[PDB]
Amino acid sequence: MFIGTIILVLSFLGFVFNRRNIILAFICLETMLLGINLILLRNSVLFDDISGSLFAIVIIILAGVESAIGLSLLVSYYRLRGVINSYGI
Amino acid sequence: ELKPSSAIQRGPLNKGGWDAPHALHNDGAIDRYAHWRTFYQERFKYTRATGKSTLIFLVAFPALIGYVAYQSEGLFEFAGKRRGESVTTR
Amino acid sequence: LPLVLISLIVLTISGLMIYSNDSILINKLLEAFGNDYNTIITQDWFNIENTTLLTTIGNVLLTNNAFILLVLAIVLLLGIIGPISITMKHK
Amino acid sequence: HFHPYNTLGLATQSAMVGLGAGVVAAAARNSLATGPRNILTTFSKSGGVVTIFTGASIAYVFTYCSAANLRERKDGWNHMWAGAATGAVLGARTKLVPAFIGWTVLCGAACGLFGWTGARFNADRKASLEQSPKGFVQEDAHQTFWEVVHRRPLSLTVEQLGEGRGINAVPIATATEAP
Amino acid sequence: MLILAIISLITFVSMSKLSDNRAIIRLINIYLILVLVLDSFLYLLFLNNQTYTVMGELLIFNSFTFYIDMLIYFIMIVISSLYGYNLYNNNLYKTLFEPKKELIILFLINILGALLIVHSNDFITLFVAIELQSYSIYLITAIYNSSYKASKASMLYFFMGGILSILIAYSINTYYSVLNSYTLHSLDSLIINTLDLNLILIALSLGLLFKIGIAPLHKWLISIYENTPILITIYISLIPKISILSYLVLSNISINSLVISILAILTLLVGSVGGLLQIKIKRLLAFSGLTNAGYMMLLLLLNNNEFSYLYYITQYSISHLAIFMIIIFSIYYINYINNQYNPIIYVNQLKGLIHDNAYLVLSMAIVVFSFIGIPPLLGFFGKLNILMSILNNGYYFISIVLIVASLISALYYLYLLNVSIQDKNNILINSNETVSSVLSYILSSLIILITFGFIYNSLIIDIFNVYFN
Amino acid sequence: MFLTSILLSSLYLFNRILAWQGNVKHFYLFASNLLLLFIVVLYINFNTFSNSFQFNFELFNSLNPFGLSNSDISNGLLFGIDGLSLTFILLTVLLIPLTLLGNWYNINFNSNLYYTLVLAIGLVILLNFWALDYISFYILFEATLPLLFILIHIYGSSDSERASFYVLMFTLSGSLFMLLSIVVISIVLNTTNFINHNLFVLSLDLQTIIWLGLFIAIMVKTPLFPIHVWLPVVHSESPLAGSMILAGLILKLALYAILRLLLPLLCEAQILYTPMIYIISLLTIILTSLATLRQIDLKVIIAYSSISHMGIAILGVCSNTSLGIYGSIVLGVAHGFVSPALFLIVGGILYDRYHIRIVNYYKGLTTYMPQLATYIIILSFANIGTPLTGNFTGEFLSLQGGFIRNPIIGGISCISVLLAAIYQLKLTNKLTGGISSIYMHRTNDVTIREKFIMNILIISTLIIGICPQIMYNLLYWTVNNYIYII
Ligand SMILES: CCCCCCCCCCC(CCCCCCCCCC)(CO[C@H]1O[C@@H](CO)[C@H](O[C@@H]2O[C@@H](CO)[C@H](O)[C@@H](O)[C@@H]2O)[C@@H](O)[C@@H]1O)CO[C@H]1O[C@@H](CO)[C@H](O[C@@H]2O[C@@H](CO)[C@H](O)[C@@H](O)[C@@H]2O)[C@@H](O)[C@H]1O
Ligand SMILES: CCCCC/C=C\C/C=C\CCCCCCCC(=O)O[C@H](COC(=O)CCCCCCCCCCCCCCC)COP(=O)([O-])OCC[N+](C)(C)C
Repeated sequence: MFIGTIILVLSFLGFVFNRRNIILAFICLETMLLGINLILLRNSVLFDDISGSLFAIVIIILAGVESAIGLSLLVSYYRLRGVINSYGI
Repeated sequence: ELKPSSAIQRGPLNKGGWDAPHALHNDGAIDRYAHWRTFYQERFKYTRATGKSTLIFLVAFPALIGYVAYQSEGLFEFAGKRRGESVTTR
Repeated sequence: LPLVLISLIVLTISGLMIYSNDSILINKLLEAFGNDYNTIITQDWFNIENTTLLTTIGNVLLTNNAFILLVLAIVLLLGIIGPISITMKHK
Repeated sequence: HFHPYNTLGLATQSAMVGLGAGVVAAAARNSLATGPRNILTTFSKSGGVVTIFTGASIAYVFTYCSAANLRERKDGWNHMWAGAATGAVLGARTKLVPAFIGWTVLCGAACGLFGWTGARFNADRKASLEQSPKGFVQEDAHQTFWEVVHRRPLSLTVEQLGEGRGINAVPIATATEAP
Repeated sequence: MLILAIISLITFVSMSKLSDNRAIIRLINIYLILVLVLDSFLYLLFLNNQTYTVMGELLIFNSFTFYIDMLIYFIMIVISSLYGYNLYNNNLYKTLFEPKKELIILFLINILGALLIVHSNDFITLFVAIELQSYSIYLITAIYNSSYKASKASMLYFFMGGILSILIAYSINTYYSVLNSYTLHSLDSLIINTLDLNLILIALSLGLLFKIGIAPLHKWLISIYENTPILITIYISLIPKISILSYLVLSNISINSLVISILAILTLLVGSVGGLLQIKIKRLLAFSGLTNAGYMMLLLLLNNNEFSYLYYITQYSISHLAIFMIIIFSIYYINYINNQYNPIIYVNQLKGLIHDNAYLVLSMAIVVFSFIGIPPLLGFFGKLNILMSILNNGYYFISIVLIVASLISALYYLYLLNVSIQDKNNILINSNETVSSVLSYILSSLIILITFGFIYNSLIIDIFNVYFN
Repeated sequence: MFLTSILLSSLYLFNRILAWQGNVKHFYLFASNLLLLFIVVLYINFNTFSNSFQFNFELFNSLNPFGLSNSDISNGLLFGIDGLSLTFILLTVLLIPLTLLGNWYNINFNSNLYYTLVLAIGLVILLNFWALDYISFYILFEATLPLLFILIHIYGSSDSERASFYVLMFTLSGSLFMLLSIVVISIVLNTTNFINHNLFVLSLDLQTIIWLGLFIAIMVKTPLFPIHVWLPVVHSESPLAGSMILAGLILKLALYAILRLLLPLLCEAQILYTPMIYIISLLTIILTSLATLRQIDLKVIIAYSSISHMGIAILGVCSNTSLGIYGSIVLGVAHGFVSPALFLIVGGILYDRYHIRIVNYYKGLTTYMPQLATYIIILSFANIGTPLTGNFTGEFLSLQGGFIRNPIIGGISCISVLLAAIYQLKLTNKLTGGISSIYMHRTNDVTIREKFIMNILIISTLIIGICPQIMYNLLYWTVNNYIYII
């Protein structure tokens, strides 16, 4: 549970403490979902069931469609502006 | 290019009626005096006089009435009476 | 830095708190690290066909949780409609 | 009955808690700000917050435990005196006397209103309608709180109200009877 | 029959042109009306609070959920009856309030996402349905792409909703780690005694609650509500609130919760004192959303909150809906129009509205008195029935702070009237064109519910008694 | 079918008088005047021999939401009268055509709005006194406040914004605590009712802490000492009708509500706690009748006069004695006569003529208005509590009842006869005497309608002052219904 908690906490503080660009926010958000998976899949193994793996194979998909949606949101934000700012939106 | 429509023809508002002639000459000194007295609270501040009055009439005077009212509660029973009988209860 | 040095300590220790069921708040943390014990693996001969993991996911998504796959269709549908909802500028 | 409080122990615990609250609030103030700031201006442009979180936390619980010890009971009044001390700490930041007196009166009244209801932000599980005997009584039971009866006993109302005003241990007409 | 609509209309909207969008929305409106009329006999299924678990311990169908399930279609008819129908037939009113091509798709995808939470039993239906509706708010926000504020708002809402979605998934995973099951009834009142669950169940609550505007994190939602156009925001202020609040109220996972009681008090404080010095109307209106969504963590602390909740939700939804429709009417009479997406921005702008017409201010007066709990109105008994449950179950300081919050809030509700009944200097003498008939009949009906719902109060209590007990 | 047909005819008659005539001043007068013919015939069929409630009706029952109901299960809104409840209806209904008349030749701008609002906030305070639940008393205890807010805001004199906010805010702020104390005894007793609650006792620890929520709710409505912030500054910017109906009707409501709500189920929580009521009533009589002396405005003086008499009245109610109850009722019925007549004098007549209410302009009213200076003097000397006026019968019996309960507080409170003479006669001899003022052109004499109002409000004091027994036939049960001296 160490590797999942560490990816979650450190990815979270990498989300919170940026002021430099917009993409570090996206990729820290994506590694938080990885960090939740790393805890869930080991609880599937140690309890001997698939149902944590059921929630895993569902949240893979929701992380995917999340990225598709949110990067179309960014292209909306970029079309009207000229250049995505350093400080943020 | 965003203007409320050309189809309004909006006009002026009257209250309607009769211009009553002035039965009173207003005095500027009395007017500004009264405007100073009614809105007195917007400029009130705490001084030693203000604090003395607020200490007496809000704190000391209800406490004195409280002492008199809660101590002398069911003492007096002046309904009939006689001579030498108890006038109080306690 | 002085907020990170607080939040590291607090968020890690609290993220290691809820795996325990006591009510002491120091025996809760010390059950996260006090696990150096080797699980014993027995052989049971009850399984006959190689239903591995992916077979069981395909059995549970399709029978026991068919509705989650079928709402999932709507989510992937939305992931197709959304970028065309935004990034097209029709006419 | 009750148990007296360790004023020094509870005060030094609250002093440590107020220290930690001042540190985490100064860390919050650095990062939620603008302009040139570094590691050392944590306590330079701090706005004086660690004194707030320290002084309120000492004064409230010291005055609370002292008032609960010298009165030898626990009710909402101890929260009134402790909130008066907290208003004294929070009133001294603005160096003016009628401000200060107002902080001490009003914060003490607000903390006394908090203490009188139960000194809890949540509820008490027991001693409320869903988990307390309510409705009428069934027999000659001692009428507890939340309950209604039809006629109280007179020996109980004379103990509660008094023996004065109009209330008497015998009703007035059968007290004046022909034999 | 949502998906029977969605699958059909998505093929129908794929081929229709940009001019056809109004009449598409008109079709969907009438469809939802007849789904409410011809299919509302399913109340008979429950008669004694009978609950069905459907799709195999996955959805949960009871009568609380049937009422929310009916409420959402009704308010969607009122919302879709706005985009279908012209306000006036002018050049301005065509270039204002234009519905996009994919908007009517995203509404019904959001209603699918909102209904699959109130009906939800499993955690995986919870997670998939909060995701479906969170995407739909990401895209209902951003569909007016050629707006600077709307694009910035959608990008903010994205990352904040993303953090709270991972916090919910962490809580779900953690409850799975301490107990093998996902369903909430694996609790069944023997776990909670012998098991420290308080931290998990609050973090599951606080994950949804912070998505709605629980007040340490209230600053981002007010910014999104002020930045979207004035018709996206009536929908995206109503829907996620009522959907997850009826989730968290149906499944009472945080009783006696001290964190919930603190944040309830903090909500009632900062909402009622945040709306005080504010000059923008959607702001004022969104903090009125905040205090009223903070008479909600209160009932969430309770046990058996299904008269207070449901009555107050349909109160709040009618009142909410009506006052947004009032300022959508009020934009014709104002003198200054900025910002095509968001035409009235300031509450200074609707001055002298009584001299323009008096009956729109009569309507505005009954709704603003219904927000502040004035007793012959329907909004009064909502606060009355919250207080018959707060005091019933031991929350006494909560009751005093509830009262003080209502009094501080009324101070900025009444600012709308203080502005709207004043002298204007430029009165209207004759309007050439008149407002659309059905779209003002909807507001007249929503008024007469508010002003005459105490008539049927007693019938509702008897009906309620039968069908939830 | 018949009573529906009456309504379908009367709404049509209203519609056609709206169509042909422009104002509905005449039809509002006709309706509010027929209310007298109705309520007097209700007074004829009133059985005085029964403590009982005679005329009972439930509205908004389950089985019949739109109208009357006869079922064995009742969850509607009860309504009825006896005695007490009926004297104040008779106070009301003979006053509302006088406020409806009171602004006859005055309004000139949206008159149909104004008279609708005035008649409506009169009908709501009729049904205040008809009500019988705790909620049906309460749902009309603030149906007034919307229409009072808008009647002060529009049609208020100047700086009517602040007065309108005060009449919402203070009344609401004290009213929510009344709602708390109603909620508590509606979840304990499960009955909102004015009939059964003599039977229900409560624990003294429960009865103690729900009396607070009603007492600091009537502290706002009859404005006692940490309140009466708002009373003069809602008067001083009100219009004419909304000042008469405020000071004659809205104030006596909490005099009625301390009888109806508090005294018969809070019986044991009061005798511990009457000597806080004596503190608060005395230092409203001592304090608010002493701040009257230094007042530049002319309507504000009659406002604080209303405070001082309503502070005398609630130490007659809270006496737990038999003369004080009847004395406070005759105060409430006589102050509601003498006081709106004074508001016709201050902002009624004199503000219509000269439009400024500062005292300093106004002297020498006798030389050009003799038959107004008479109405200055006899109506002032009626307010002080000269006998034979009906104010003295009430002041006398209430000071006597408050002398029974605690004689030191009655002896101190007896000074109110002096303190009520001081400011009223100081005002009367500033207005009445002196050379006719410089600032003041000579305007009309007091006209036929502003005499027709006045002589009604003067005879109706003098009849009570010559015979206060003309309403003992109603009240002699309610003199007994509220005594707990075992
Ligand atoms: C309308 C505006 C007025 C505002 C009033 C709000 C304040 C009301 C508070 C009073 C009340 C709530 C009742 C409220 C009901 C209506 C509320 C109405 C509106 C609410 C807005 C809270 O009572 C609290 O009072 C506090 C101080 O008084 C105490 O402080 C704290 O003290 C320390 C630990 O004790 C702490 O360590 C300390 O930290 C705190 O300081 C608390 O202990 C106590 O719980 C009383 O409830 C309780 O009363 C007691 C009898 O006393 C009853 O038990 C009885 O036992 C026998 C004795 O005969 C009999 O068998 C029987 O009689 C009954 O079984 C209970 O059943 C229970 O119900
Ligand atoms: C001919 C149609 C023409 C087109 C109209 C289109 C849409 C009309 C939509 C709504 C109109 C209002 C209907 C309200 C139904 C409430 C049912 C109910 O009280 O719910 C109760 C429980 O509620 C609650 O807990 C509390 C809800 C509190 C409501 C607060 C506001 C109420 C005051 C006004 C509402 C009543 C006004 C009546 C106007 C004549 C459950 O009972 P139920 O689920 O079996 O009732 C539905 C049966 N049904 C489907 C056949 C109708």
